[PDB]
Amino acid sequence: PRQLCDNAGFDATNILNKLRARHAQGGTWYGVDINNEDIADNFEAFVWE
Amino acid sequence: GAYQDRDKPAQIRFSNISAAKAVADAIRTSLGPKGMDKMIQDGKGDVTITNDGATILKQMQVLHPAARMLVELSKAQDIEAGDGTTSVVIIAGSLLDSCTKLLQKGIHPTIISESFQKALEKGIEILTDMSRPVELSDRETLLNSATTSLNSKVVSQYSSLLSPMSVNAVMKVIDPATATSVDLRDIKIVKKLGGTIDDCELVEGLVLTQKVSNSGITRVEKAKIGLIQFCLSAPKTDMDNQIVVSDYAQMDRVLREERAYILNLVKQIKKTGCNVLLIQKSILRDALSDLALHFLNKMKIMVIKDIEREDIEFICKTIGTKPVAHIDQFTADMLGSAELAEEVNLNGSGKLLKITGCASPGKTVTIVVRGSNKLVIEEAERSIHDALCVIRCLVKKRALIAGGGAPEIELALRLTEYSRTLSGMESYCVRAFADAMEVIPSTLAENAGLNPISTVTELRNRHAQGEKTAGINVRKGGISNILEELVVQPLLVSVSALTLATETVRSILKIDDVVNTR
Amino acid sequence: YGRPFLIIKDQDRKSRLMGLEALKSHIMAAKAVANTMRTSLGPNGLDKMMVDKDGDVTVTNDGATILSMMDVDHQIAKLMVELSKSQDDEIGDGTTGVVVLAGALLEEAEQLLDRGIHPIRIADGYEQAARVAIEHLDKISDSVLVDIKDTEPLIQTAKTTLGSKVVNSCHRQMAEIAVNAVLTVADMERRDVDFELIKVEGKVGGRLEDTKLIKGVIVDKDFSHPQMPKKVEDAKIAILTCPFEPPKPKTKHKLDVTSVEDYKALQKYEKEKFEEMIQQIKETGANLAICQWGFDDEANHLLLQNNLPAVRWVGGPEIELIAIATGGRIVPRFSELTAEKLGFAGLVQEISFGTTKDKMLVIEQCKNSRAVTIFIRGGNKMIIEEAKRSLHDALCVIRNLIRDNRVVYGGGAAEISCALAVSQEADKCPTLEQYAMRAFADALEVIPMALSENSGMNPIQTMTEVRARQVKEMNPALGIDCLHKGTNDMKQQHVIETLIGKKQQISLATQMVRMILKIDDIRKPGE
Amino acid sequence: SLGPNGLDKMMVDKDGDVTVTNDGATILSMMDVDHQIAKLMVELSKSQD
Amino acid sequence: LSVFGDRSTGETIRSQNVMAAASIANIVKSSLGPVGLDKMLVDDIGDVTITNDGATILKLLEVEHPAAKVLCELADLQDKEVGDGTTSVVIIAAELLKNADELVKQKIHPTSVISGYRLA
Amino acid sequence: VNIFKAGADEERAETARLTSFIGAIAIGDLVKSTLGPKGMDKILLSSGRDASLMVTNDGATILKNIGVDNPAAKVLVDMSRVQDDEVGDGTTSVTVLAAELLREAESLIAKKIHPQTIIAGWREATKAAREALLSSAVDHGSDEVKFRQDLMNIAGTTLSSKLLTHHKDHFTKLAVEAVLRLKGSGNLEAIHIIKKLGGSLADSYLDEGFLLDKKIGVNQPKRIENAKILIANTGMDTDKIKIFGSRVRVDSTAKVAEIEHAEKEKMKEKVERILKHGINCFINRQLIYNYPEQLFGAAGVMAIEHADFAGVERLALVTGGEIASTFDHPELVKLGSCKLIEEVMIGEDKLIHFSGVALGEACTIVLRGATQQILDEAERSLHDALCVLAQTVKDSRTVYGGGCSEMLMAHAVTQLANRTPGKEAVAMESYAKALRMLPTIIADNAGYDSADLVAQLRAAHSEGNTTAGLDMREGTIGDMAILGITESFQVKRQVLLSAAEAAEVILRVDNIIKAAPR
Amino acid sequence: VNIFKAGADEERAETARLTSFIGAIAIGDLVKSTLGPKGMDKILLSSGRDASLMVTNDGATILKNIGVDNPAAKVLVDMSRVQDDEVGDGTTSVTVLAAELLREAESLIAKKIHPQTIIAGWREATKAAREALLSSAVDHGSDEVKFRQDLMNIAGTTLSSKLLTHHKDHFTKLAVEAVLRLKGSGNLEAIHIIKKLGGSLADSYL
Amino acid sequence: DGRGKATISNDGATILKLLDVVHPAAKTLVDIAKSQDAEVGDGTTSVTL
Repeated sequence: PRQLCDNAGFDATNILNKLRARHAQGGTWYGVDINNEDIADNFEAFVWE
Repeated sequence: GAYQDRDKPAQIRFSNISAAKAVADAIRTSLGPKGMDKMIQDGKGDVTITNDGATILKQMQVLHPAARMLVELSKAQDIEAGDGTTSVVIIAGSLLDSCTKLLQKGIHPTIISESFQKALEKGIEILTDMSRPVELSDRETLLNSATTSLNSKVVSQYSSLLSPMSVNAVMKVIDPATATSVDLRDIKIVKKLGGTIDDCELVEGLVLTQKVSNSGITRVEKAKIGLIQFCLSAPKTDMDNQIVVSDYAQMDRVLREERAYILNLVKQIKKTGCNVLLIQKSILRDALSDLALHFLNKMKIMVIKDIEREDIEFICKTIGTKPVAHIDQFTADMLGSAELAEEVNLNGSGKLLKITGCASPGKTVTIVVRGSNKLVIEEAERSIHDALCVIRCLVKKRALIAGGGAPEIELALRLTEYSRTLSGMESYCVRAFADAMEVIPSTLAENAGLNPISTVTELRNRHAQGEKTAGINVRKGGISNILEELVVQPLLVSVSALTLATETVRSILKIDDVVNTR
Repeated sequence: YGRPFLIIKDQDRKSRLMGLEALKSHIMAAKAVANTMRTSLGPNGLDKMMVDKDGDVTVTNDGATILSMMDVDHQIAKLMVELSKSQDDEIGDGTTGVVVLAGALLEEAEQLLDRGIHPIRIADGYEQAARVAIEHLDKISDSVLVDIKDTEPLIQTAKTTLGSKVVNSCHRQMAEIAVNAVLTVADMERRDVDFELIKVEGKVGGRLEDTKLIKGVIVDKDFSHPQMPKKVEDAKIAILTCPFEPPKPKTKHKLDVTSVEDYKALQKYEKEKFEEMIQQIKETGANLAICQWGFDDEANHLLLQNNLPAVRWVGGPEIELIAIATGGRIVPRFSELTAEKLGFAGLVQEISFGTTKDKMLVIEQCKNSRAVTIFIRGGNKMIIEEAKRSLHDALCVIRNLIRDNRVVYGGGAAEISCALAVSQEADKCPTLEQYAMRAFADALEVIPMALSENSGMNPIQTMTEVRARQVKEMNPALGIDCLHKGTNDMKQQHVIETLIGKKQQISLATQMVRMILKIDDIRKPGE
Repeated sequence: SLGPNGLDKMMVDKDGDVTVTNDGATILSMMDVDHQIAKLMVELSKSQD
Repeated sequence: LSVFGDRSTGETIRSQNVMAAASIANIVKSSLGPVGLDKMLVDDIGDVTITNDGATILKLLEVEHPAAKVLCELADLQDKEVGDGTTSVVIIAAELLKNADELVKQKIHPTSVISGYRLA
Repeated sequence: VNIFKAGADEERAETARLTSFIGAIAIGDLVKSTLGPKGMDKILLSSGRDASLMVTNDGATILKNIGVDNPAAKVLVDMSRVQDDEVGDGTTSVTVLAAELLREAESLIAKKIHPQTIIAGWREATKAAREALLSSAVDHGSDEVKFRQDLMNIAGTTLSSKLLTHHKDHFTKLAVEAVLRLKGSGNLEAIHIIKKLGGSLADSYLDEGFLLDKKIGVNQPKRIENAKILIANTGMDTDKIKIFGSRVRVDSTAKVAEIEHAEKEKMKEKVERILKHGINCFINRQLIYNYPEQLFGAAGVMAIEHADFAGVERLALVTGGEIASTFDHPELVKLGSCKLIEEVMIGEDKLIHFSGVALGEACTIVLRGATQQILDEAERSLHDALCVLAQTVKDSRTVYGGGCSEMLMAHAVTQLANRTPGKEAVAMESYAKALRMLPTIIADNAGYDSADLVAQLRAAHSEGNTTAGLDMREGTIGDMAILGITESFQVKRQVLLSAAEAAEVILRVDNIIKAAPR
Repeated sequence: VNIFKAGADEERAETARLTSFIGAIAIGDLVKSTLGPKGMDKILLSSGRDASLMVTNDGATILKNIGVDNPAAKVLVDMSRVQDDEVGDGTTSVTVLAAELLREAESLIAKKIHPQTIIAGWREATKAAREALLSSAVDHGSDEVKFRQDLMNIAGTTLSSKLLTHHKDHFTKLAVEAVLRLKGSGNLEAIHIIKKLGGSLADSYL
Repeated sequence: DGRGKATISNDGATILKLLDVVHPAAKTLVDIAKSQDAEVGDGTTSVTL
């Protein structure tokens, strides 16, 4: 995620911190969303590998 | 219609513009509260650190002439303002970029220059309109201006202590009434290696980098100071002279009598009551003789050799003591007095002279600079000098502007609406001009790590009713009322920047071709 | 700890430029290409002259050729060269300005990067803008589908596309030439045409106006035997690939004559076989013959003896052009040759075209021929080659029109309206892609500017007036009066262009520059 | 170089200096000849002048 | 666009400075603490000089890269002020620089790091 | 057979002409860009001098700094140097006109007429042209109103080719006042041109008095009112000796000591002789020893040391003092008187201000601006302006420029071409076309339609509208007297005469001969 | 920034025109001497071929054997080659006329009119000139007397530029008889041209 | 390449193939790039990171 956000030109520290906090409890598939520039349930966003 | 036969002029113009823009972007990093300094290694083998643009460009050995004009521009701005050298050169770059745009935009450069003149007239009018008159007597606003200029170089490290340093120094050197342009050379700067930048100190007095010459006297109290120019040695005439020895008593008569002559010298010196001696360079001929040093140390007189001729005026201004160049004129009337004078010991053994407290308060003042790295010390003194310059600028015009690019976006907005009002291709010119001014906030956001375009656009939108008080804030990382964040720079800074840049861009547009010479 | 180490060999000389510096360098290079190309656009445009490595020269306006002959070294210059090649051999002219679009777009892209916009969003916005542009373009398209038999909408189109090449001297005539040729060789039931059926042929000499299409095939050989009659009225044609020689099975073979009578029989056979083949060709009812390969001189005479002129050493493609033009077949033996396979034509006549040089052969076939040739004449070898390339591009554009029968009036009005539509959408853009929109519009705005610049007019007064008119009125039929005629109605001026042309041009340029933005890092090995 | 209708010469000095003149003596003087009889003619003109 | 030399920016020069600092650190990393093992220098001509005091080593070691010269001068100053810790101060400087860069190597804005360091 | 040494050439009558004419035309078209009110300007850069470069518009400097090998080009360069020595601008004009003369003469050589006839015809046409020009002159004697009006017109005209054009009125006032201060003296050295960075070019100005770039002595009074001034060349720090070089041989150091003493009293009594004039301001070009200035401060008399011969001259002119020596007879030396002396600082340095001067003979212009290149070219431009304007004062006649006068010349020449009949008439028409080519080039660099403009102007002149000329702010024909686009008769006269001589000498060449360079 | 490989150039719109026009004018004035009934002729010598050399007056051969680097000059050379392929002489005329065209066009560029307008105007003038020329033609059909008279006139005219001028009448009879022998066949190969030393040029005959 | 043939790539494994590595340890990483390329696709980039 850090490289993703850096190539996205974001403050990946805010993204990472929110990521860890939300991802301790709130749902498995939260992760970086490029266009919304913050966390999203990418699984429902259909980012499927 | 008319046909343009040649294309060499246009191509050379383009080359110059590209060079200027490249130089601008090279400088672009070092700017603003988020500024990042550079380092240059001399081909000689010297190394320097710098964040100020003028020193950067002077260390540049630029090849392409256009950027050499840019360097000269920065030199002029520094000899006028002190910071904004970065700002003025970056404005130059953006202006020439829009000039390119206008060149493939087919408009002849002369019309561009005239429109630019109209643009700068509008801009100067707006800038004069927006400022806040501020009396020189208000210390805190002075302090805010200082810390505004300071927190852009490395010395932001101890900004909190360096700002009162500078402001107090200037207040002590100015006349707080005449509002003249009090000279900076009245401020003495001392590069003393070692120590900590925190340990930088003000000396309300006189400091000499030279070392004592008496072995035994280090501290003197209630000392009376006297500065003497005529040498203390065997009398050697301006024109060629020589003692002839042919006889018997000649030997001892000589020896005894140069002793007697030196004795008369020193005895009169004491009879005046002086206890601290100052002697200038006399490289042309004999300096202070050793025997006279023996007498003086015997009579317990503080003594110093090797005073530079350029320092004499500063010294006499500071300690209030006119020199003496002949025995007779040396009289207790002219002996200056100071509360204390002695040789401090720092650097482990790097020893320095201080003379604190003088009953005749000279308007001048000195600064002691400390720190570990030699390079960081040089950068610190540069920044302090810039602080003094900006304070002097504020003295020149008792007007104040909140910094943080807000004046510039104000300028962009007003000039854009002005261009919309004014018809003709000059309208296109002025629109380019405003888009050129748009750059500084963009750079501020970039070095702030914020989304530049979104921030700039939102800041314009705010500023549509969010007048110059509001602007880009670093500490909060967003847009707020900068004035309440206490980040303000004098009107003269950006005014001079705009004026100089405009004249240089007009001159550049006049250029068409470069001819190699012999 | 601190010590140098080898990562990539030649580590000293493997240079590298990365990030924004690299991008700006690339944009500089692309802009240099754009400036080199700008002057070649428009009827008022000026063309280039190239110097071959081997010291040969070439004057041309076709941007594809311009970049092809170029010896570039910086990579993205190569990318633009390949760009132009692809665009041309897909469409035709337009390469007159495709790289121009590329360069202006990349320039304005750099304008955006200076404001720190990340390139990827720029690429995405440019793609959106391109889609909008093409959909507005084909909304405002005119069509020639509803046209009557397409005689001179096609003629007008050729007239347009030839306004850029020096062959414009009699370009009316060459317009009729191109349209007649393609209409003859078109397969309307398929919507294609193979240019192999088109025989481009330029022989130096004479005027330029002398250039003439020949409903037939022209062959670079004279008659096999000089004494044969120069003209033939009938055109009973025979097409043969077996050389007029005693047959030799190409398996490694050779006879073993032993006796007196053996050799005598072989000697008899030698002339008997020639007599046999002569009788065969005569009884076939043919009048004229063509052979792929050389002759034995003896059969050459005997053929002369029976009033059957023929041609020797004819290259393949020319041969099959003969066959299709005459409706004949290619026969591999004398024995299987019959009258039905014989080719027919109206008139065949050798031409001593050159005043002092060897001759040519023309077949003025008179029935329908799915093949045709163009014969180009003029005073310069270079002008000959330029005519070749120009006419080839004209044929390409008419072919494209066959592929799609809807066009747009040229003169820049099209992309002008495209830019206006883009600007209109830019208000419902929202965020940062908005700058991408207005960016792409302003960049696209270049072509009218370049046209006017080559027109010597003040470019921007003209283009502003154009925008004002095309806004106040709804006609997307107002470009730039390139040839100084007081009407900006290029529809009346007939300055027209295929939808496919501009559409492919803009989409291709969008993808190309999208990749150009897509790159950041370069590692050049030192030469 | 002879005659009122005549045309004069312009010489280039070794040190890059220039000189325009019609006086044949100067013409030969400034000349850097090497073939001997050229020198003899130069001295001829100098003497005559 | 400067003759007679190129320039390096951003990540490259940051990593270069850290690389030099780590080099200088490893030069003396083995001479500190009650088990420190001393250094010695074959000069160029045999006049060797055994020493474990770091500042002496740095002074007698020729240096060309700028930041390394900065560290050397720091060591000299420290010696002028304490006498030991040239055992230590160079290491401290290099390690702090290393980790500070490691923060910056990600994105982190340098001036924030500087303020944090001042507070520290 | 080989005749010269190796490295020597022989080009005869084809290649010689070809090379000469290529060089001449190259020189011409090299500088054509700089001429015209909308003209351009050049960049010249040193080979290696730390890139000593001069943005320049005055053609004379351009030819001075360019190294040329083709001898004819070098002849032209010297021509321009001389012409600049005479009038300042038109170096541009002279070179370009000569170049077109040569090009068109080459065209005639293509017509294959013998060059001698060309020379004769050109001489005749030049005579006719100069006569017609003289017939077109306008004097202005006692008519001070019209005089000064035309004077500022001359300033505005000649100035409007350098970068200062966008401030034509300002520097016009500057030059007008400056030269009017000269009271007819042609010594431009009475005008000092000080240049220092900072501030806009508009900030450049003329003081009411005089300025000096020197350092005050030790603390003599900084400001002086009702100052009495005395000037001398008697060196002080070079202690006055008796040049032959007598020795001093003495038996005892008592004697050398008293000799030192006597030296000091001798200096002191010279100082007292100085003071007996009762003069509070004293200066000298020589360096002054600090013991003398100590004596001066004892008298409280301010003294400025080491102001060179130029400064001494300017002070004498502005203040009326008679620069002196030995001070032996005070009644026989006329002192200098000024209202007030004070120290002002400009930009960075404290300067010596001389307000309220008895004599307006001298003056000095402050040059504020942007670039050492900008300032340098402004300096050069003002120097040229002052040159031409002084020439105007010496010869109070004017000529209507804007190409108009030159087209009158061409018209008269063409008229004489008919009375010629012969081959010379061809060269006559040649000369006329070459002359007319100048305003063509002007309007060309002005971006207007040259072809129609020149034809219309010739039509007007052949009609007789001797006043009709060219407008450069709209590109049309107009009344020059209304617009005052005029210039000194002597300028154009030198232009024509020098150009004709240049054409004569160049065409007379028909062989170049280079000795081998050393 | 460098774009091409080393050893590649880029001359744009000033130096390109300058070099092209210098080459064209050099080519022109290189051959002007050979034209005219009192014209001159050239010597061309091989670099090394045992000094294979050809005294020549026909400009086409002159341009054929000269090696030229300026591309425009090479274009002109090919032009002359083609024209010789068409008529034989006037290669002289064609090259010289083109050269003066270019020189005078350069003079116009000095007047600073856009080249496109130059091209259009020249096209118009060329059309007018060709039309006027066509109006000035004179036919000679069945009038065998006047025909043959004009034929020998043509021979005398074109011949009077090479060295054979001082024998114009003789070679005139030669060529007249030779071509009249062709019975209208344009195949010059029917005319063999044998050359062998000895005897005066007057001794040459049919 | 040294042959002058350009080659752009986004798949990291292709790039590493082009970057002919001399240092030994990195050859292992590039080999991992080949392995992942033959196995599953993008993220060869991610693999190396």
